[PDB]
Amino acid sequence: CVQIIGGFFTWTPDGIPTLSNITIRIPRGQLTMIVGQVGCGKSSLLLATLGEMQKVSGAVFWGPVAYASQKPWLLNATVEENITFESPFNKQRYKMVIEACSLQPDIDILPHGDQTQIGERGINLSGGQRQRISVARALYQQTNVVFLDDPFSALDVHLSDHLMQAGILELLRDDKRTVVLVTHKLQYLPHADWIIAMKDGTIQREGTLKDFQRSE
Ligand SMILES: Nc1ncnc2c1ncn2[C@@H]1O[C@H](COP(=O)(O)OP(=O)(O)OP(O)(O)=S)[C@@H](O)[C@H]1O
Repeated sequence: CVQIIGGFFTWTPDGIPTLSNITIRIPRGQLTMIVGQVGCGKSSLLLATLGEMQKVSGAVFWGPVAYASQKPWLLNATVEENITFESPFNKQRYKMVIEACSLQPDIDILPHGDQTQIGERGINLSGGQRQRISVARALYQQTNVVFLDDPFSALDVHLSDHLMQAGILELLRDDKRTVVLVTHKLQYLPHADWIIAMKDGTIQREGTLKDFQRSE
């Protein structure tokens, strides 16, 4: 599991801390949902568990980890190269991810069927396509922990439903992966195991759905 006791850090060598008093356990085989307002330290905490920000005074333990950032980035390469991401190409695995990410029709819509040269930063692509490709790259890798920082921001309602059902609750949950998602919706809270309520860079409530509905 991913354990954190006493989160304390900031985006400066010295200054007022935006991470303060964070203690979270993320057990294996769990869909951990993080929710909060705009500016509650959701992404900051997501990077804190990744080892990206060395905390000042605190302990954090959990290793290679897949991650899909809020802003999608690509490579000046093909789409298959983006999704495989230096991984041995598979027939059933790659096609399963392609179908489970609602990308095959949009990929066939490109001027080249596949192996299309994605432009610099993705000029010949839109935001939804880039975010879908990023989630596909995060899903295709054979790892344990998978962080997804708001992958439903540039997607439709049907696209989000299909992605969470086929990929999250039936493909990530299939292999029993530690999936930590940061989004703000309601169709995902009953599907999760641990809800994390963030406010002003601090965890206000922590526990399960029944442990949250039975508290203030
Ligand atoms: N890379 C960075 N460098 C400097 N400051 C940052 C960086 N990322 C975040 N911050 C600061 O951290 C504060 C909170 O950022 P976030 O945790 O990302 O907000 P959030 O609402 O919890 O999550 P979002 O908005 O869905 S990414 C912001 O006011 C930023 O100024």
